[PDB]
Amino acid sequence: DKVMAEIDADKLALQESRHGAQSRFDSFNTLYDEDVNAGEKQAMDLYL
Amino acid sequence: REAAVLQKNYLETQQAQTQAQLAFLQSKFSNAALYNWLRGRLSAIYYQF
Repeated sequence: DKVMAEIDADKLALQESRHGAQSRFDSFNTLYDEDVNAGEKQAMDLYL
Repeated sequence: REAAVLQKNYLETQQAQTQAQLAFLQSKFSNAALYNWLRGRLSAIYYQF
């Protein structure tokens, strides 16, 4: 029984790793989906 | 850690049961002492016979 409970707590640890990997992927995806910022595009236009 | 503590309790139970078996082998009537006395007495009677 305690062996099975150890398996359960290890699964909980794995879920808590997966949540942070998910948040990092979502943050990098929403960083990638906007190539330039509004201020970055403004600075490009001002240089031009 | 709690699983390992339960394992140590299991090993203590095994030691207690082996001690109980050793106490039974000491305290049984047909132990080694009875057979030692039987073979000595019977060797004496066998030689005189």
